[PDB]
Amino acid sequence: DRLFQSGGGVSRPGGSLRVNCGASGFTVRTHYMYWLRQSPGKGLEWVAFMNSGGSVSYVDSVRGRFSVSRDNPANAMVLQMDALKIEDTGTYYCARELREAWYGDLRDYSGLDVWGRGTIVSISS
Amino acid sequence: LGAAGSTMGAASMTLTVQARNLLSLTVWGIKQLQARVLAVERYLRDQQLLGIWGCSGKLICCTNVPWNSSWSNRNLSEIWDNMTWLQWDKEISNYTQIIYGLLEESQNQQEKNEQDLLALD
Amino acid sequence: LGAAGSTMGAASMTLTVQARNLLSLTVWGIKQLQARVLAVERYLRDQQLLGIWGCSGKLICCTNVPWNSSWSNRNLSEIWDNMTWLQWDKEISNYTQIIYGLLEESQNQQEKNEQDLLALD
Amino acid sequence: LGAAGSTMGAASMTLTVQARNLLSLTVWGIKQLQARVLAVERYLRDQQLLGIWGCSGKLICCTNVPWNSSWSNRNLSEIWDNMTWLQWDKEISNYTQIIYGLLEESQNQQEKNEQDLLALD
Amino acid sequence: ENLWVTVYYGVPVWKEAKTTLFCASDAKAYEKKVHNVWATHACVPTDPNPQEMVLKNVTENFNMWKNDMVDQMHEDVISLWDQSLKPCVKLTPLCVTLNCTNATASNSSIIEGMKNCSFNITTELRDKREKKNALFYKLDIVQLDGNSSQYRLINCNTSVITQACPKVSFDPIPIHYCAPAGYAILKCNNKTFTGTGPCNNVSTVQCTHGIKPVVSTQLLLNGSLAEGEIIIRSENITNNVKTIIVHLNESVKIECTRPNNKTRTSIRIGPGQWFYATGQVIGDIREAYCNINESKWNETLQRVSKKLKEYFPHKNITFQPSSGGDLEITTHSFNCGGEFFYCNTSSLFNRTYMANSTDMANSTETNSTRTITIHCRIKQIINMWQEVGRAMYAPPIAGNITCISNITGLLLTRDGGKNNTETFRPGGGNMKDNWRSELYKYKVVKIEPLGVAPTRCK
Amino acid sequence: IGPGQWFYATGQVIGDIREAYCNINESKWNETLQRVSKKLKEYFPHKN
Amino acid sequence: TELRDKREKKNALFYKLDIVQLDGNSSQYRLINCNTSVITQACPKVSF
Ligand SMILES: *[C@@H]1O[C@H](CO)[C@@H](O[C@@H]2O[C@H](CO)[C@@H](O[C@@H]3O[C@H](CO[C@H]4O[C@H](CO)[C@@H](O)[C@H](O)[C@@H]4O)[C@@H](O)[C@H](O[C@H]4O[C@H](CO)[C@@H](O)[C@H](O)[C@@H]4O)[C@@H]3O)[C@H](O)[C@H]2NC(C)=O)[C@H](O)[C@H]1NC(C)=O
Ligand SMILES: *[C@@H]1O[C@H](CO)[C@@H](O[C@@H]2O[C@H](CO)[C@@H](O[C@@H]3O[C@H](CO)[C@@H](O)[C@H](O[C@H]4O[C@H](CO)[C@@H](O)[C@H](O)[C@@H]4O)[C@@H]3O)[C@H](O)[C@H]2NC(C)=O)[C@H](O)[C@H]1NC(C)=O
Ligand SMILES: *[C@@H]1O[C@H](CO)[C@@H](O[C@@H]2O[C@H](CO)[C@@H](O[C@@H]3O[C@H](CO)[C@@H](O)[C@H](O)[C@@H]3O)[C@H](O)[C@H]2NC(C)=O)[C@H](O)[C@H]1NC(C)=O
Ligand SMILES: *[C@@H]1O[C@H](CO)[C@@H](O[C@@H]2O[C@H](CO)[C@@H](O[C@@H]3O[C@H](CO)[C@@H](O)[C@H](O)[C@@H]3O)[C@H](O)[C@H]2NC(C)=O)[C@H](O)[C@H]1NC(C)=O
Ligand SMILES: *[C@@H]1O[C@H](CO)[C@@H](O[C@@H]2O[C@H](CO)[C@@H](O[C@@H]3O[C@H](CO)[C@@H](O)[C@H](O)[C@@H]3O)[C@H](O)[C@H]2NC(C)=O)[C@H](O)[C@H]1NC(C)=O
Ligand SMILES: *[C@@H]1O[C@H](CO)[C@@H](O[C@@H]2O[C@H](CO)[C@@H](O[C@@H]3O[C@H](CO)[C@@H](O)[C@H](O)[C@@H]3O)[C@H](O)[C@H]2NC(C)=O)[C@H](O)[C@H]1NC(C)=O
Ligand SMILES: *[C@@H]1O[C@H](CO)[C@@H](O[C@@H]2O[C@H](CO)[C@@H](O[C@@H]3O[C@H](CO)[C@@H](O)[C@H](O)[C@@H]3O)[C@H](O)[C@H]2NC(C)=O)[C@H](O)[C@H]1NC(C)=O
Ligand SMILES: *[C@@H]1O[C@H](CO)[C@@H](O[C@@H]2O[C@H](CO)[C@@H](O)[C@H](O)[C@H]2NC(C)=O)[C@H](O)[C@H]1NC(C)=O
Ligand SMILES: *[C@@H]1O[C@H](CO)[C@@H](O[C@@H]2O[C@H](CO)[C@@H](O)[C@H](O)[C@H]2NC(C)=O)[C@H](O)[C@H]1NC(C)=O
Ligand SMILES: *[C@@H]1O[C@H](CO)[C@@H](O[C@@H]2O[C@H](CO)[C@@H](O)[C@H](O)[C@H]2NC(C)=O)[C@H](O)[C@H]1NC(C)=O
Ligand SMILES: *[C@@H]1O[C@H](CO)[C@@H](O[C@@H]2O[C@H](CO)[C@@H](O)[C@H](O)[C@H]2NC(C)=O)[C@H](O)[C@H]1NC(C)=O
Ligand SMILES: *[C@@H]1O[C@H](CO)[C@@H](O[C@@H]2O[C@H](CO)[C@@H](O)[C@H](O)[C@H]2NC(C)=O)[C@H](O)[C@H]1NC(C)=O
Ligand SMILES: *[C@@H]1O[C@H](CO)[C@@H](O[C@@H]2O[C@H](CO)[C@@H](O)[C@H](O)[C@H]2NC(C)=O)[C@H](O)[C@H]1NC(C)=O
Ligand SMILES: *[C@@H]1O[C@H](CO)[C@@H](O)[C@H](O)[C@H]1NC(C)=O
Ligand SMILES: *[C@@H]1O[C@H](CO)[C@@H](O)[C@H](O)[C@H]1NC(C)=O
Ligand SMILES: *[C@@H]1O[C@H](CO)[C@@H](O)[C@H](O)[C@H]1NC(C)=O
Ligand SMILES: *[C@@H]1O[C@H](CO)[C@@H](O)[C@H](O)[C@H]1NC(C)=O
Ligand SMILES: *[C@@H]1O[C@H](CO)[C@@H](O)[C@H](O)[C@H]1NC(C)=O
Ligand SMILES: *[C@@H]1O[C@H](CO)[C@@H](O)[C@H](O)[C@H]1NC(C)=O
Ligand SMILES: *[C@@H]1O[C@H](CO)[C@@H](O)[C@H](O)[C@H]1NC(C)=O
Ligand SMILES: *[C@@H]1O[C@H](CO)[C@@H](O)[C@H](O)[C@H]1NC(C)=O
Ligand SMILES: *[C@@H]1O[C@H](CO)[C@@H](O)[C@H](O)[C@H]1NC(C)=O
Ligand SMILES: *[C@@H]1O[C@H](CO)[C@@H](O)[C@H](O)[C@H]1NC(C)=O
Repeated sequence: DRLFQSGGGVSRPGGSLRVNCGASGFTVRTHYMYWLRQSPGKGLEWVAFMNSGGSVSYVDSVRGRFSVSRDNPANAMVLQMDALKIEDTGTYYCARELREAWYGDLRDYSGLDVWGRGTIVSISS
Repeated sequence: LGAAGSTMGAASMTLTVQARNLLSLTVWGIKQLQARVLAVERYLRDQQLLGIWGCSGKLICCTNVPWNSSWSNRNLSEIWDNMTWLQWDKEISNYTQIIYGLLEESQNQQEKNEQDLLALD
Repeated sequence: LGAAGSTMGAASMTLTVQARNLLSLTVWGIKQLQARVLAVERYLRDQQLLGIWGCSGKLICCTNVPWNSSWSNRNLSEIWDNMTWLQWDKEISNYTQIIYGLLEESQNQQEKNEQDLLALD
Repeated sequence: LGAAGSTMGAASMTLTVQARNLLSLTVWGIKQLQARVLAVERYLRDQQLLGIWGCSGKLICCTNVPWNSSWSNRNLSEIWDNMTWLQWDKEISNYTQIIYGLLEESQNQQEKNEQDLLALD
Repeated sequence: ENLWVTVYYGVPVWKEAKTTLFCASDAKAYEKKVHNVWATHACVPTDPNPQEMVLKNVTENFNMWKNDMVDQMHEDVISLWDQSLKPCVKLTPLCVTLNCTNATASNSSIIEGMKNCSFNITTELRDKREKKNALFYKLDIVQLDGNSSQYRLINCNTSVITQACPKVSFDPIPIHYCAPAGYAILKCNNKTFTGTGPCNNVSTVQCTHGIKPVVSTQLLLNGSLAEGEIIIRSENITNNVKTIIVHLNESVKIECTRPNNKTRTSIRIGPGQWFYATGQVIGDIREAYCNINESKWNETLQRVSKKLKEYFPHKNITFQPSSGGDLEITTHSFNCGGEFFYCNTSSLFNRTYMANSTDMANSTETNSTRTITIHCRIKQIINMWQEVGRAMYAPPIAGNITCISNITGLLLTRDGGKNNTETFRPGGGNMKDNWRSELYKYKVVKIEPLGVAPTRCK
Repeated sequence: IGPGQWFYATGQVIGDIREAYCNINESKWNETLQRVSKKLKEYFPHKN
Repeated sequence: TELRDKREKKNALFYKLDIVQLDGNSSQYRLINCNTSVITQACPKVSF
């Protein structure tokens, strides 16, 4: 399995950007996927999560501004980002998680096993 | 539905109107079935009263039964001119059953017997 | 109800009698519905057998179907004089279905076709 | 059941066929009742449409209603020769309701009124 | 030049319509006086005669992807499985702190969590509680949110768990379907019907053949065979979210077995209640497995690929094992012998197919001696696909288990991307796509016997 | 309470304390009840 | 709850008019209706 990313780039505050995350060896649409970001020299932080079912949860700080969508023909996800702020500047990562939830109910948990190399996003004036 | 307050002669013009409307999950389920079956039962009762009276497919049918003056003394003009069927039914209610009894056999069953006798060898 | 033990000719005089009586909370509720619907079904089956046979509104109807001597050899006098419909039905039971098949189309459907042909241009 | 793909003239020969088949514990119990009552309701609706149209006991009946050329321009030969009732119904669907409205009273109710007038004094 | 109105009654004319269909059963009764099978299938009018009538010069469209009856079938299965557990015992007094070490019979190594799971049970005077023990297959046990010596039932903080009752053990019963009066069931009767478009071959029946309520994961089993060649049906082949259906024309025998035995034991609960569990295990340890004919599998999937490349009329084809999620969507689940099985099928879809490169077939694989073998695990507590929030427990079956089945079809999904090529892997999950795989031959219509036309009379 | 059962209750109360109340237009109430009385005295066609 | 062996001490608030003093020490209290009738919680989807 592998993940590969594209997009990101440069934007003024209030602009819009978009990052693609495509998979190989497995399809996005049937796994647990995570969007995270890391500001330079700082730690990782959660951004978005999409379950196997396709429902998405957002962290409060980007709700109403970030949106994730499935691109099944491309076997990928897309993070669309609008109303960009300075705080959104950093390196973004798309990742796959392996868990065990038998008959719904869970028993076992590995963590994040597949990690994309990250895309750079810079919001500046 | 709309001729009630009218005179009998007037109301007679529109009868198919009623003919159309006479017919056609544990709280209401039993209820709906009871209602629908009751509707079927009443409609078929009326159809059977026709079948014995003849006049099966005719909303109006005229037949050989003489009318009793003792049931009412009123003139045809008076009865068809300025009265509603509501009032008429009220007056006739008492003799209604006797009328039904006479009309059921003396009219139609004598007819059937004598009719097959006519064609009889 | 009261002519069974009588002779066929006698029993024939009283037929509307049956005609009147042929028709019309979790333990009995389903039961009542089943019974009422069954009654409706049987009555309508008979009505449909008439509708195909014609004779819709006539408890007696005579029509162009010749009788087979092979079904029975008995005299009309013998059959109508001193026999109950109970016994008659027993003898005819075997050919009843064939009789129904013949009477259903050869009599009435040929009639309909040839009749509209008569009025046809 | 077996004349659908046939031409209208052909299909007309066999109609009693449909006439016979048109009619006749908590999971299915309610279901069976719903189905049977629905069947009764549809059959009686059709019977009532006849009763208002007349033609009660006749699978074919011809009556005084002129046909509109605007509903269709096709020849009788063309319509009865090489078409299925499926297609015919599709073309007539739009004017079906108007046809029913006209046939329901202008034909049969005018008939009843004028007929009793003829026998009237 | 006279054209008057005429009416006909009894016209052979119909329309597509939504309605309710009714079950019909076989002559042999269940004879167990159970509400959900006997009073639901064995009390239903039996042996309907499919005196089918073929129709000359008739054309009709059949949409198997959109129809109105598959839902009812889903509906009935859910209703039955709900009714099944109505009268038998709940296990609420059981989900308690479990003290379970790991041991086994003669030599411990295999458990895998089962042996001597101990628990306190108060029975039957509600004052004299006793210490009992029993074995539960490891995958049904969770570690308690605390000390590792403590364990819990898998589902008990979340849902109610019920034991299945011995008279209610449900095996497939072929269900026929009948329409009410005024309604008719039509079959496209084609040998190459793909599930859409017009069909120049129509007949009608008063009754459909029996279809068994078989619950399945990926593979299609106990099913009917295609008449001609293997047939591939998809709502939209170019859409990547649409499940692909493979209907074989030749069955493939699969043989599964649980070769060990288990001694059934019972712990009383109260007045008419007992929890059934595994006692001693006898005697040798082997994992349950399944066996397949290599060559048949092989030629089969080859023809599958040759037919599949039609819908993607281009570059080569690749199969992959399952990808991930709950093993439900990744393994082969079934219920042979009343116990529930999950087989890792990854070894089965590890092939590729090229164009004209090489076709060495002198092999004839080998003297009927290359049986493909696959490992399986089993379980007891079942959150059936039918519902969430109500788990079924299953009692162990003493002795061993054999089960033999026919393989008839496949439920695949796809993936776009990789280089220039197409990739597929077993999909499944949706129960309806099971039943949609056999109801695809039927449509229901309503009969409107009133019609009008011109004639020359008056 | 158990597998699918929970009792719902009041936790912390926030933040200031006022008794629940209802508000009405005096004049409308007033003219209203006056007309009510004027109509009522018909059925008791007498003293106040 | 929920292992029917590990009972816990909880607390919550009930509007006073719903509480009665127990037939004994004033520190003890009882639900208003519970010696007499069955009390049921209303379910969120069924709010009518
Ligand atoms: C279609 O799908 C089903 C599901 O796997 C398969 O049906 C199985 O078929 C086998 C063989 O016919 C059945 O095995 C038989 O079981 C009988 C007992 O079953 C009853 O009792 C058990 C508890 O003991 C209940 O759980 C069960 O529900 C039944 O109530 C045995 O009596 C049989 O033995 C008889 O036949 C053998 C010879 O075969 C004799 O030697 C014996 O003396 C005896 O006469 C037999 O063991 C199995 O029960 C069926 N399961 C189900 C769920 O129906 C089909 O194989 C499958 N077909 C295809 C093509 O896929
Ligand atoms: C449209 O497609 C349908 C098929 O879906 C087809 O209907 C089938 O027609 C064939 C030939 O006309 C039928 O074959 C025979 O039919 C008789 C009675 O219908 C059966 O008794 C026969 O059974 C014996 O013969 C078989 C060999 O022919 C044996 O294999 C069998 O074991 C019996 O010994 C035989 O089936 C067939 O029955 C029907 N289908 C059904 C369900 O009845 C139709 O002909 C096609 N044509 C058109 C123009 O649409
Ligand atoms: C209870 O279960 C444990 C866990 O399976 C059983 O013992 C385990 O045996 C395996 C097989 O070797 C051990 O895994 C590996 O062992 C090697 C050394 O043998 C070690 O170097 C590896 O790091 C790895 O752990 C496992 O450690 C071992 N666990 C324990 C706790 O001993 C055990 O036999 C079962 N039965 C009991 C404890 O009664
Ligand atoms: C059973 O179903 C198959 C398809 O599932 C039917 O095959 C269909 O046959 C018709 C007529 O032969 C085809 O129409 C033709 O299309 C070609 C173009 O491909 C055109 O050149 C012809 O003039 C004609 O229009 C139709 O395409 C074909 N179906 C498909 C999906 O291609 C078959 O007729 C059915 N009946 C049987 C086998 O008895
Ligand atoms: C199920 O359907 C398959 C797919 O059609 C049937 O496969 C048939 O298998 C035979 C045996 O290999 C094939 O014969 C070969 O045909 C090719 C040309 O097609 C020829 O070049 C070879 O020399 C050899 O004769 C046959 O072609 C093939 N069918 C087709 C359409 O190619 C299989 O028989 C069916 N089985 C059942 C039980 O329905
Ligand atoms: C069956 O599936 C195929 C492939 O998924 C469908 O074709 C695709 O349909 C989508 C939706 O209409 C097209 O997306 C559109 O792309 C244009 C490109 O400019 C864009 O402007 C639109 O906003 C929209 O995103 C897609 O291009 C098209 N691709 C191909 C190769 O046809 C087809 O519609 C499906 N058929 C049915 C009946 O659902
Ligand atoms: C179709 O059935 C054949 C029947 O054996 C299976 O393919 C077989 O796969 C085995 C193991 O990969 C092959 O053994 C290997 O052979 C190669 C030379 O071909 C050798 O370099 C390896 O060291 C090993 O011995 C076997 O030859 C091969 N036989 C054939 C006839 O293909 C397999 O089960 C099926 N094919 C596929 C693609 O799954
Ligand atoms: C309501 O009552 C009046 C009077 O009783 C009816 O008046 C009749 O009106 C029709 C049409 O206008 C005349 O032809 C009659 O000669 C009137 N009769 C009398 C006695 O005035 C009126 O028809 C009644 N309405 C209905 C619906 O019956
Ligand atoms: C019972 O049987 C006797 C004899 O079979 C019937 O007697 C008939 O009586 C009527 C009226 O009294 C006469 O007109 C007949 O001539 C008698 N026939 C014979 C053969 O005696 C009597 O009618 C039968 N009762 C019923 C109700 O049918
Ligand atoms: C199917 O279609 C053909 C042609 O449309 C019909 O052929 C008719 O066959 C009958 C009896 O063999 C002839 O009397 C007609 O003259 C034929 N008509 C034509 C146009 O060929 C055939 O009847 C149709 N089948 C059905 C059941 O309707
Ligand atoms: C589960 O049962 C085992 C088996 O007895 C308990 O292990 C015992 O623990 C006590 C307490 O330390 C020791 O004194 C015994 O020697 C142990 N016996 C064995 C055979 O290991 C274990 O404590 C139990 N777990 C509980 C009660 O939570
Ligand atoms: C049944 O419950 C009893 C009571 O909690 C358990 O026995 C206790 O076990 C602990 C740990 O081993 C001891 O410290 C206590 O002294 C024990 N008390 C009594 C009264 O036995 C027992 O382990 C439980 N057994 C099962 C099978 O659940
Ligand atoms: C497993 O597959 C092989 C080949 O796929 C089967 O071999 C068959 O053997 C019979 C007997 O000579 C031949 O008539 C068949 O033609 C062979 N099949 C094929 C596809 O060539 C073998 O029978 C299969 N095993 C079982 C148990 O059926
Ligand atoms: C009438 O029945 C008698 C038997 O009682 C028989 O003798 C006679 O031949 C029959 N046919 C007649 C009288 O034509
Ligand atoms: C009958 O239909 C034909 C079309 O086939 C048409 O030419 C003709 O005018 C129509 N009317 C007749 C023959 O009166
Ligand atoms: C009937 O009305 C429908 C709905 O407007 C229309 O689609 C159809 O073309 C009409 N047909 C005729 C013959 O008027
Ligand atoms: C039980 O809990 C205590 C509390 O911390 C812990 O020290 C001890 O190791 C636990 N025992 C086991 C077997 O987990
Ligand atoms: C086609 O098959 C060849 C080997 O035969 C393989 O190397 C190649 O990747 C495949 N290409 C496509 C586009 O499927
Ligand atoms: C299964 O049980 C039967 C009956 O007790 C016994 O004869 C047989 O040997 C057992 N088989 C295994 C594999 O334990
Ligand atoms: C149990 O095993 C024996 C021998 O291995 C075998 O004869 C028997 O059929 C098996 N029974 C089942 C139900 O698997
Ligand atoms: C009621 O709750 C909302 C949301 O927690 C809070 O903003 C508001 O101030 C509260 N009002 C009072 C009167 O407590
Ligand atoms: C009527 O109203 C007067 C004041 O206006 C009051 O004093 C008196 O008690 C009332 N009397 C009666 C009989 O209602
Ligand atoms: C509790 O009961 C004892 C028994 O008489 C009594 O003395 C004591 O005052 C009581 N406490 C309260 C708070 O009522």
